[PDB]
Amino acid sequence: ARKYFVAANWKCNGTLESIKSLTNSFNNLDFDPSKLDVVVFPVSVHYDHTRKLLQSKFSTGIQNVSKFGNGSYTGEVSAEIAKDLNIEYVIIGHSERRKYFHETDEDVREKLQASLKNNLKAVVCFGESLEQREQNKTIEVITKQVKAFVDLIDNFDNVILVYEPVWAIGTKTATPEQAQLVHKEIRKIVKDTCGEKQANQIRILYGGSVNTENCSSLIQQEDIDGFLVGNASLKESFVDIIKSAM
Amino acid sequence: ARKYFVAANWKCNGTLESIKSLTNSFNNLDFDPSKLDVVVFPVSVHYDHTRKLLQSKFSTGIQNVSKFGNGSYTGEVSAEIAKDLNIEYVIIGHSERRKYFHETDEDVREKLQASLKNNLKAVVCFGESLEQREQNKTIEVITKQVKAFVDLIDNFDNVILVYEPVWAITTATPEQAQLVHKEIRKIVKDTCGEKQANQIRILYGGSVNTENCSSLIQQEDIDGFLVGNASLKESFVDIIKSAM
Repeated sequence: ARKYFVAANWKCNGTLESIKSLTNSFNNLDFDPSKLDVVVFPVSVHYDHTRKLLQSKFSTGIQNVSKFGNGSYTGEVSAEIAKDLNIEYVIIGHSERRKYFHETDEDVREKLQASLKNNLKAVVCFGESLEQREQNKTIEVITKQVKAFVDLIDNFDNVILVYEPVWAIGTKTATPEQAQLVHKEIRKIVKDTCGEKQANQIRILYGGSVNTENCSSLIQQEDIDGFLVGNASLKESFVDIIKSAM
Repeated sequence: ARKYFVAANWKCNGTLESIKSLTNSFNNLDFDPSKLDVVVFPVSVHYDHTRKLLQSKFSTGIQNVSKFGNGSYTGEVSAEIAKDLNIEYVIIGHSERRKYFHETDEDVREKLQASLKNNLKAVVCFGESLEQREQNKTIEVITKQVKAFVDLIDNFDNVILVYEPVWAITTATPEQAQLVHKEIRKIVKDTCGEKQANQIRILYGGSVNTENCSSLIQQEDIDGFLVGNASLKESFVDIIKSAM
């Protein structure tokens, strides 16, 4: 049914040289992009270098997008600009942006609306805190977070959800069964808010700590459709993680 | 004599095509980079395109930089990364970032620090609100904003100040701007020394266009500008000329 989706969030890391080396390793993997989505999210200033280096079987995107259009928004990258550059994907709502940059559910909603308007595909992150989990609020928190934006989705292939177990960020970690349980609940939320067919198509990624050791166990879960990978994505062995989804 | 510095803040504007024509027009202007600094600040994803297209007489920079180093800061660009790419300049503390993204004085201080640590050159922005101006607090506010970071400056060619009359963003007269600029230079002198204060460029960051640019730059203490909408136009070259 669902096409699996493996994403590398490089976060704020890299040099021109490190990228050349890593993309080179990545290019050695022969996968079929018609069957699997594999997306790399470099730093904005690294995007051109990275895109040029990566073979086109690899999709590419950026780690954040403006909630505003073009105009007087110094330091921001608009969805129109991304579209002009053929930047395919954007990450929205990463826990780090919510933490450091005070991004809200409202910002996430705006960014999503902007991205969709400009025919961008969106990878939208959410998840609950340790305290929220301790107080048994996980479902309540996620439901609010999803409902913040979910009504905007028209094409359920073009928005991809990520569950971040923010409570884990260390410490840690969710068992694969524990993630699966959350992913199943997220899909129910989509089903009841959007519709069953829609909930059945949408990809839901695990956004916790993923590595060569746990990826197979994670992808095997019924409602886990892929991953947004952090530190492990900075390593040549990331290809092994992609392989788990092949 | 201070070397004049004219900057294009493209803000969140451009396409590959528009930049291609705009840079070509700019390239037609014959100027000597040893006599003035002309810096272009494209959107981040436009940096390589712009840098390639612009001839070397033009300097380039980015519109913001992280206060954090490399690491788990999704969506940020580190000073280290900018250094690796030989991105020469960064803008810090622009009023838009203060307004929309809640950037503080402390943020500005940390951003400057990261930049200097990484041998980037910094164009640092500040200025008072309408309420602050109406309340006759302009000096108190400016002194506070400047003293937030000014002590960090280790080379007075490499950090450039910009006064943004945010109050007027809905202008300042050139005479009004000149008085603020002089006041800024006096704060720098008070904190950094006289020779240092004489050396540092202080730019006007209010609305600049081909009409008003000469009137501003000819003021004793206004050393150039950080230019907005006008910098998106082929006639931006006429603004540069006011500094030539």
